[PDB]
Amino acid sequence: RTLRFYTSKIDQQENKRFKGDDDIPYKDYYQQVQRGKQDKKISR
Amino acid sequence: IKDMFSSAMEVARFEGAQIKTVSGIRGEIKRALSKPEGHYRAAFEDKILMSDIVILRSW
Amino acid sequence: SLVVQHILRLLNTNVDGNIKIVYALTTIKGVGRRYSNLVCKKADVDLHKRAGELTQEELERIVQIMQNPTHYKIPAWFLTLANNVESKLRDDLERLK
Amino acid sequence: AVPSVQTFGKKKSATAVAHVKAGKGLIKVNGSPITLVEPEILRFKVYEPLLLVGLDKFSNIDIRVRVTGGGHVSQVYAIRQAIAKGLVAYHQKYVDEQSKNELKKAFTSYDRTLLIADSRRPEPK
Amino acid sequence: THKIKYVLLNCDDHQGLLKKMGRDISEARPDITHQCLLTLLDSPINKAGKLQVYIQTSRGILIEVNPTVRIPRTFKRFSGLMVQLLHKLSIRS
Amino acid sequence: NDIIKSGLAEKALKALILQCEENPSLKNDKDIHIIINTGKKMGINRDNIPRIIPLTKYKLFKPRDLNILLITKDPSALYRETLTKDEHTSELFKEIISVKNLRRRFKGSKLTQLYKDFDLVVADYRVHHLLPEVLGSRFYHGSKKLPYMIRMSKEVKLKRQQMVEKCDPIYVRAQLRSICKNTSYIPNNDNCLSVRVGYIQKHSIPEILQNIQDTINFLTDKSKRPQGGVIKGGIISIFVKTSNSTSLPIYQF
Amino acid sequence: IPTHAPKYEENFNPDKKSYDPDRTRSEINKMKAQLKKERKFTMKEIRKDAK
Amino acid sequence: VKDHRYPGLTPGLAPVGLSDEEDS
RNA sequence: UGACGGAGCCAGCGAGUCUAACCUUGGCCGAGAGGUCUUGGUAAAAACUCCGUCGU
Repeated sequence: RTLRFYTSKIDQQENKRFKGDDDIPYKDYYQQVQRGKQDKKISR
Repeated sequence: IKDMFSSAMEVARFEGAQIKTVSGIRGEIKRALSKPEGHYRAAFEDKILMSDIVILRSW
Repeated sequence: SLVVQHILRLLNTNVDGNIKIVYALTTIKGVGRRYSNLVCKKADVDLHKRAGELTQEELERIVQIMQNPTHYKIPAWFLTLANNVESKLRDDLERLK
Repeated sequence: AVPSVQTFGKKKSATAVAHVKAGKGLIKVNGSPITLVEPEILRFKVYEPLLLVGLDKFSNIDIRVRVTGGGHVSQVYAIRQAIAKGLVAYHQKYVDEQSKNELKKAFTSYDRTLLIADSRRPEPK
Repeated sequence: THKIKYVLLNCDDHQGLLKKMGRDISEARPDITHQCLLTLLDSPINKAGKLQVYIQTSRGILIEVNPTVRIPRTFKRFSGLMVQLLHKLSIRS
Repeated sequence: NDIIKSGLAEKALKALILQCEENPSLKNDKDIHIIINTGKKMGINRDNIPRIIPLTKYKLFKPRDLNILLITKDPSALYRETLTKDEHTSELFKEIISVKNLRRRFKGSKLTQLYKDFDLVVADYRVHHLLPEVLGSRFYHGSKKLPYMIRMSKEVKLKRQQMVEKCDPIYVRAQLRSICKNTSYIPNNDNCLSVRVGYIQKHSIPEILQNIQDTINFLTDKSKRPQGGVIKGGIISIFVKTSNSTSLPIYQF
Repeated sequence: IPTHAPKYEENFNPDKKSYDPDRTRSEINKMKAQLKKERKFTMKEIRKDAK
Repeated sequence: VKDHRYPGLTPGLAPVGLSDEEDS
């Protein structure tokens, strides 16, 4: 937006890949129903 | 056959064991099926039916 | 002598302008070709257009369709034991001896 | 009884039965004209007899070919063999034998398979 | 390569071992291969994308080197790659 | 409307709704079914043809909501072209497949996958009786995804004449809206009968209770035969349950 | 030309296995492999004794 | 509506109503 | 020398009244045995030719 922003990018581009001689990196109602059915089956 | 055994390791013990059905058809336990567990293959002298029940006599 | 007539961001996704709107929108996760076709049809955007040629209002309409599908009546469908077994085997093996 | 002759063509499992009878050049394969025989790419193969001896001879006969078995290619070869054998047989029976000789010479000049079955019988070595 | 772990045979480090295999220690120097594979990839021609390297191992192995690679400069790592390279048949970025 | 007034029906459904939230095993159980004990043997063999029960007060679902599969007569070119092009039915169907295309492409484990992805199965009534062999036992066991027969066009078949083949998009959409909004039931040669009445987290307790009354009226009303009025001789009892939860009584004679 | 670094594991041993990121994944792989061996060896020995 | 080939059409046909035909 | 969909189309062997799941939710009848229904989960000709779409 601001012109200052673009200048930052432009300088960053100039400063902007190992090169030369570098090396690689080191390393409850329900329950009432249920009993009721069982009691009927049991009682029979 | 199924439900005779529970795991393939059990079938291992009884491979070659003599078997027969209700009808009187004789057979042999051939090998243990890898899937499902316990199922195995048997060869009978004649074609068996589904309704038959295969029996192994043990002591 | 005077005659006056590449990438876009949509739902946090980079979409290539050169690709057709339907198959360019397919890249967005959770969108199928049929869904992108329906979204374009609802947006009243010509499917023949390329993604770059889209205007701002068309892209906003597509975003509104994407974010509020129910509001625009989009169809809904578019929207340890091993060690125990080893121990059992060990017990069986030792017993076999 | 209308003059009619019958012939068989065979290639692998494919078998074709051809009836050639006095007619008007009405030629059909499995109840459809030749032009619809498939695959398209090999259609001219079935046309090989028709074009060789000239369409004028077929102008006085009708050919019915019924084909079963085999795949596409073997079916095509069965069709062409059946058509050629039927044409020669009819020319022998109800046309001069001179034309029979001319037909056989043209066919055996192009490709003998049209007349003799191509059986790649095994040969041990 | 030979297991001791597996190590790229060296003319100096492994002299007793190679005698056991019976191969002459004079012809047991991968360092020359290191040096050549250092200078070649480091030349401008490689940087210009016009140079590609192939290696023919004495045992008969043919290795292609993509121009992109950057081999380590110290010999010891390079031995590490080659034993990996010969066994897995490939190295990834 | 008595079954609505009785407080037991309210109490049961409240208990059932509380349960499905609490018990993990019921986390996947979403539908509410009512089990009706017909007094006598209804005497209708299970034909696997769903019969729709009109639920007047409320709509269970809308066709847009569900995955719908359409199984048509061969060739599907006419029906697929007609349904796809027309705006009303353009997006109505998840997939359209002919019978032979269905048999060839899907077999075995693929059939199970088809079962999961599609929520409703609708088929032309001509090809319905062929489906049991093709779809398999999973579709035709339990009645959750049992296919619904539909009619493509209002044309009728006459003796000694050939039915003219047409596809009528507006007619087709009319049935699927009826199917999705209204519940259905399948007769069988026994007392029991199960009818879906609601969906948990979507339908409020009065709505489910009202829907149950609609099911009872249509099913006991002799005037609605043969689609309705199959429960002759009264109802001994009704229960309410989900797929895996147990039966909670709501009415007893 | 772009330049990329080689990936490698120092002191590599082909008999030894690819290092796995997830210890649980590595450990269960160890357990499954042990299970397959012992099932095969026990299964083999059972047959011979039965014979 | 009845089809002599398929008696299964007559029972369990989807009822069609005026609300259904009308567009949403 | 792809994927998706649709369309066309071609074989030969094979015929024992014999051919083929599992685990569940509940209702009813029955002294019992069991019978029936209801219910969710898990497992279980091709090449070829033509047409249309995407695109490496």
